[PDB]
Amino acid sequence: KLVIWINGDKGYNGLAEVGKKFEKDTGIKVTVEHPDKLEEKFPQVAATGDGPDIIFWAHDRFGGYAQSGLLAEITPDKAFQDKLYPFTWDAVRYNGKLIAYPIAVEALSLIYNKDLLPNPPKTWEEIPALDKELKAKGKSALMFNLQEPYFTWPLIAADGGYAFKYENGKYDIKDVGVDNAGAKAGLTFLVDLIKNKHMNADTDYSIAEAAFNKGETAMTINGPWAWSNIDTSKVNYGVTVLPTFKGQPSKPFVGVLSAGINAASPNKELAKEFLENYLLTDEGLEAVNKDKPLGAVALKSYEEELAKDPRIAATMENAQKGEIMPNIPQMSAFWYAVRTAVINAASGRQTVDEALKDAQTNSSS
Ligand SMILES: OC[C@H]1O[C@H](O[C@H]2[C@H](O)[C@@H](O)[C@@H](O[C@H]3[C@H](O)[C@@H](O)[C@@H](O)O[C@@H]3CO)O[C@@H]2CO)[C@H](O)[C@@H](O)[C@@H]1O
Repeated sequence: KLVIWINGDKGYNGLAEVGKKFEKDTGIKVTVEHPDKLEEKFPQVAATGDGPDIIFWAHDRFGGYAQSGLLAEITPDKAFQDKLYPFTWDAVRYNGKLIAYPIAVEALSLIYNKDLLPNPPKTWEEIPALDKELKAKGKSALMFNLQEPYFTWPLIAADGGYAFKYENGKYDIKDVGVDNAGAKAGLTFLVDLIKNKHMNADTDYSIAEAAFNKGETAMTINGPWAWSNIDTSKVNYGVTVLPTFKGQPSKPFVGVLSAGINAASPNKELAKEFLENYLLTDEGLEAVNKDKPLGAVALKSYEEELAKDPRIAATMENAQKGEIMPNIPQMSAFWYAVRTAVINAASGRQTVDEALKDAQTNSSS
């Protein structure tokens, strides 16, 4: 009776273990699913009053579901809210109402093979040279998901790109920073790495992951969820600050994996009890984190154990160098516009200037 959607890159088996712990106490079975594009499927099935009871995604998507009336306002009392970091409640704050439970805070870091690269580059600019050392050996410096703007954004933003100008605890949807000087420098650098054969326009999550995990590439760009598979692989890896660009620190967009309750769910009390009293506990999170690391968890008591982990220290350091995603409805437009921008600039279909121009138009209008 309890159906959960969570993306395929997350700890869905650990989450089902927490769902067994629930069935044990309530008699209610939990069905964890990981459909493709589920963030895209949700507004379509919830808009007809359909979908899962609970949906897990980064908080960025949630402003849009909320103002469309697809998410239940959640009702944690103040004692429960005191359990979690204040900024993680900020992330799910839409129009002044809490619209999801925050689970974990995610930032991309640089992941490097210590065997091939004992001292990883401090800069983007030294990557070309390193690539030339590695190639001679049949290996490459760096492979990461080029298809999703999330992975390329840290670089576009370094020298001054931004999504929506942040004013007073607010956001201006007419002021988009996707087509400024810093955005152009950033995307030009990425396009120049592809042009000079240091990376390939067609590299995706799976391709990049298999290459790093097999030891074919010295580095990758990835988040906490990815470290379990690296642990299984026998690559000896470090988790560090992203390269700087033009002497500036890469600025990843920071996501707070969050759990929304479908407004059409006839099981809202069950969903509440599951999220508060099973998932968001030291035991629940550890069942999930054990499956695929979550990053810096929202739950203070569990985060203090995780915080000592140097991979977590470097995750939080990249997070502090980047920006919390907006949750406003306009984010999916912003993301679709930067997706096409980067794809088209990588492939040659548009120059950097004309790609970022059209993204600016599509992000803001
Ligand atoms: O590019 C098209 C794509 O854009 C939007 O997706 C963005 C996500 O909503 C945003 O959270 C972020 O997603 C990353 C996850 O948060 C992270 O946990 C991990 O799973 O990697 C994701 C990157 O794949 O970034 C993407 C931007 O790439 C929009 O919501 C999507 O529906 C749309 O298909």
